[PDB]
Amino acid sequence: MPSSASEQLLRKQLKEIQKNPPQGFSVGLVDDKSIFEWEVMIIGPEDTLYEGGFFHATLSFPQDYPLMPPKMKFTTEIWHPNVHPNGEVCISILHPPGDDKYGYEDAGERWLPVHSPETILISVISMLSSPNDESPANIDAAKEFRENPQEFKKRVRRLVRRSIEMILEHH
Amino acid sequence: MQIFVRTLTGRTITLEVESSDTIDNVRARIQDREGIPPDQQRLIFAGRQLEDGRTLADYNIQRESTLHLVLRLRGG
Amino acid sequence: TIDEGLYSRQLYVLGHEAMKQMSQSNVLIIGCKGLGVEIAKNVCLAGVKSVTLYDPQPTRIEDLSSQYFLTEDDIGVPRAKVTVSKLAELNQYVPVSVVDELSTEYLKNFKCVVVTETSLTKQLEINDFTHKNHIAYIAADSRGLFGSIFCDFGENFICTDTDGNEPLTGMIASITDDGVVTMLEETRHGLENGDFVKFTEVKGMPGLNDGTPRKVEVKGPYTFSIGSVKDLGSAGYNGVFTQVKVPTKISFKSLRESLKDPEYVYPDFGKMMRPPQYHIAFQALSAFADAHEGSLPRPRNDIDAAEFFEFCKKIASTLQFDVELDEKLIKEISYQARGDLVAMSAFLGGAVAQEVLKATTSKFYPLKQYFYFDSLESLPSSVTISEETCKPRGCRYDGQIAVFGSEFQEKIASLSTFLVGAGAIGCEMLKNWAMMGVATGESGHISVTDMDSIEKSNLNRQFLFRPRDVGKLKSECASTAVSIMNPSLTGKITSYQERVGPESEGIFGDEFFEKLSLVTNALDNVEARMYVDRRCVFFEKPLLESGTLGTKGNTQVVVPHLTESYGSSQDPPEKSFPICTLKNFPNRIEHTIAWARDLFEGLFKQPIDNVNMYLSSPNFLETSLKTSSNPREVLENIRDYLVTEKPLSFEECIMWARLQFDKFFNNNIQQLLFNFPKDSVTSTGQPFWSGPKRAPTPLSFDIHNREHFDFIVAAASLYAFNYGLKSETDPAIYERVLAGYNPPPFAPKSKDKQELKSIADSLPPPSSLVGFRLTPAEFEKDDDSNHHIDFITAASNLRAMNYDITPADRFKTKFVAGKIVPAMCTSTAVVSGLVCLELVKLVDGKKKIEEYKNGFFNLAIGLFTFSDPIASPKMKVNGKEIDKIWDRYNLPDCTLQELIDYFQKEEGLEVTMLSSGVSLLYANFQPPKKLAERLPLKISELVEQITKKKLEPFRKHLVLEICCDDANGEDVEVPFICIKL
Repeated sequence: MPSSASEQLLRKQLKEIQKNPPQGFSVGLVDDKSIFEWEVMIIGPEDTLYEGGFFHATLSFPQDYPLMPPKMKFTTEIWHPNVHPNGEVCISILHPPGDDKYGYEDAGERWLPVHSPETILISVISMLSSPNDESPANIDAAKEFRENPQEFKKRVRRLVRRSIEMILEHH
Repeated sequence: MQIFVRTLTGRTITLEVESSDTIDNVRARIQDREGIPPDQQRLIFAGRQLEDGRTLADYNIQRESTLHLVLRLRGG
Repeated sequence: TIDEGLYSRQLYVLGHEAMKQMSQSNVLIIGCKGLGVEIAKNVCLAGVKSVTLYDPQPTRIEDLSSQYFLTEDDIGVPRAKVTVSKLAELNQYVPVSVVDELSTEYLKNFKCVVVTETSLTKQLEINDFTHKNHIAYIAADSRGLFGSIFCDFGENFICTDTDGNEPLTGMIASITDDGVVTMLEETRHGLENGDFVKFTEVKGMPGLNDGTPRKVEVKGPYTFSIGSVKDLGSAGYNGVFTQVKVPTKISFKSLRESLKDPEYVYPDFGKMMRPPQYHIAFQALSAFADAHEGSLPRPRNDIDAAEFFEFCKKIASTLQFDVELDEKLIKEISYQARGDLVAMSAFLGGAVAQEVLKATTSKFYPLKQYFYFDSLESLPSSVTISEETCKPRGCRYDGQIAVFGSEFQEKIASLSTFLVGAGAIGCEMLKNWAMMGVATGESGHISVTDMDSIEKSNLNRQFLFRPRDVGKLKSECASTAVSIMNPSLTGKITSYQERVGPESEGIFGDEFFEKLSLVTNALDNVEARMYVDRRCVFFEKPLLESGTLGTKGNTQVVVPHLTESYGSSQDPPEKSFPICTLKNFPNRIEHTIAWARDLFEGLFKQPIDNVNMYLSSPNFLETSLKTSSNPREVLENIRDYLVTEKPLSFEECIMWARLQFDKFFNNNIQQLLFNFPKDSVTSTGQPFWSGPKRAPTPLSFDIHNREHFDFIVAAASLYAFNYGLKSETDPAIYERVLAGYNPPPFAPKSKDKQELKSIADSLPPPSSLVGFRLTPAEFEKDDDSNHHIDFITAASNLRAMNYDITPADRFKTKFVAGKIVPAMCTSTAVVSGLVCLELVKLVDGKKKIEEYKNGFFNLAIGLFTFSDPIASPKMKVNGKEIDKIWDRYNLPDCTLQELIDYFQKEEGLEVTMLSSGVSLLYANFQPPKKLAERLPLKISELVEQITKKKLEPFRKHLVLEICCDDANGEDVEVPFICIKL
């Protein structure tokens, strides 16, 4: 049995990202068993609330990729309005296609088959820098960021520390 | 000139197109007013499926020509 | 009271009102040969008031070329009398009858008249009366590889729905008093001239919000006019238009006056010049028949062809038809005049059957008016086609032999086919094969596989199945059914009940595929189609693919070393929604339905499985503490469902359900509002609850409210189903328990090592509850008595009431929640026809790609279109051409190192990356630490290691794919590799 278009595209994209890796994140497979399950380690962007932090995530690609977007889940504990408590990232570029219903959000702003995994990750970086309050996944985080951003600042920094102590786990 | 792109649903799209315009150009415009990517569009004219890299002229698509925007279906 | 259990999938195509009209419409069908019976079959399954057959002519053997309801024992019997009993069994809500004589006054009993196998002269008689009394008229005939359909619904036929599409809609920006409407920033209205639109929420002139539709006048892509509205308001804005589907007058010409100037429906713009030729030829067939006592020109008879050719000249002159007659093309009709192909009948019959429904429902746009069709590319060329070979014989395949010849029949007979799917398309396909005489020969065979069983819903478009066959396997019943249609297939068909996929490669393996002539799909999902495609690419076998959706359908053919494969292209994916939208911010009913489904699973399934796994698995607790997304919810599920919230009476389930109401439609909404007050504002000035967001409102329980009570019963009944408690319908009991319910006061809330999950200790041990299991609710749309759809609908609409969304009845909810695909017999018959018209091209072994044809159609609008398959991508390497799709490398089970060294100079390409399936075997960017480890391993060993699975014994090959760069820097995609073990 030959390979689908999905498998071929992931190879070429895995090769390209793991050729000239854009700084800020590292990309690899959870297991060579499957190229449809990437793990991603993200450095907390400079100057942002998360700087110094080290966040691990998982890009799960669907069988019919790139018709559908991948799902990104933070495994590292994180506190963000656009990140569900279970870890799932919720941003526009990862929303399924497309237009409809009443004519608010267009098809060109969500997922497109052309968006490389690199394009996604870059979008999730900027998400950490500047939260989008039009799509909150964590209600509690969405409030604290608005009504007392100095206790939100505090809680993030606590989770930034706990991420470093988990790097020490490699022992 | 002017062409027509009728969908399998019955919707008719009219387009002011140059005889020099590429099929890629046309596919891009149809995405911008229906919301399906080019690689999922299937355009047909006079019994042949339009391929990228060519132009309307390569298929002799003159004025009042009608293209059919079709798709494959999954039911059985 | 229309049987929703039966007509479900069809209702989602036609609608209830259309079907009411149908059940009040009588249909007369003239002629019960190949074409007639197909039309009748579909109309019967569709569900009209009654079907009347007229065909007193006795059954001849050559009729069996496509009349699948006629057997050889029925020879000499009037066809209509034989057919009626078979057709009656199709639909218990449709009576079928026969008439021995017709009269013009008798036609008044019918809403639509179908005419097959009738002369032009008698057609004119019939149509003159029906057109005069405004009775729908459809004439259709199948002649070899040529087909014709004529429709006439009267001079004053009204169409209430021209395409079945949902009413268009868009948000308004502004409306001048002069009447020029403008959409929001960069939004197309998609309207067209003549369309009618109403308005709502238009601020500036509330008069347009009346509902009065206005004629649209398109001015541009973003604007359109409706007329001067200077009467009220100087300027409007921030409104919403909505298309009003207006009844459309369709003025049909009679058959008499339209014979001179016929309006054409072109099924192929590539053959634009052909319909006029056929318009004369089909009349010449009638003129010829009158001049030979009803007999058509004999097969490939040159004499009759020339005589036929002269009739065309006379008719062309008399009608003052100024067209230059194509002699080659015209004589081909004579040569194939006595041709009766099942594929052609299945194609035309489906199309015609749809048209009958149009005439009776005023829904969908009819054919206006002449539909001339040919599949002439289907004609063989690898065999002799002459007067001798096409000579009739005493066998049933005469109607087919009359076109393809006797030696071509041998090729069809010796075919070894694989049919994937015994559903709607599967049934029609097996029927066609039976008629064609596929696999009837000694070396021929049919393998059909389908793991699904027959359901009541299926009987509406799967005609090989009957009401009593419900519960049985589709593959077995489909086989037994066609054995009756063609006993030659007795012992020639093997039925499997296997899901086609990786799991079943042991059964559908190397030996299975190698003896196949071709594969045919009849699938209902894309994943399976892709899989079969790739297997067919490996074994270099042809693949016939087809699919449907309501009145839409398509056909694709995959030819080895010629065309691209099914996987070479993709189609738009199924619509889905993100959790963030669903959990708190719904704005469609589809959002609340999806939410309601997760709620159904969350209450009556997911916690139940955790309980049952806790009691059945020995190390479940600490295993879930280690390897679960959310160990917390698992434990809280065990506790709540085994001891805390466990009911002891059904009245406690009512108490429970009353509590769930507050939890999901009240308290949670209060909590959401406390986090995002109704007057909240995001950091851009805009109010939070605006646009796609809709400010919700808590719900105060009210037993006298319809939807509130519907939820309690559904929820409580389902909760009882988990613990095996008996439900109660008597509303008196609910009133009692609910009256004595005091809602606990709820208020919106504002070194760890906080593992407070020592509550697993508060759980009784599995040893304390040996042999105790809870019953999880497995979502089943098609059972209307299990409270599943009831719950979804109630919960969905309660949440719809929260967020000010228009609720939906269980019918729409059942469609969405169930992910039901609209489908009816008509489109399924049509695709089955086109597929078989392509199959005969594969049998002929046609090497020209332009001979093949991919089909696409919509019966709702009489749209047919075809196209040449795309050729497989080529790539000349080192000299001659290689096929990127079909060609392969055949190598030994060597080592990874010497495999890379094989492409070193044998091809001149560095293997930058190597994979097997979804598994990455090697990549040049991988660390040298495991490169040196995995380089000296055999592929067979290397694969078994990475996949953590040992190669199965039946596996004799192994497929690898590689990315390759030429000595230059850039990549070059290359054919795949087949490793022999």
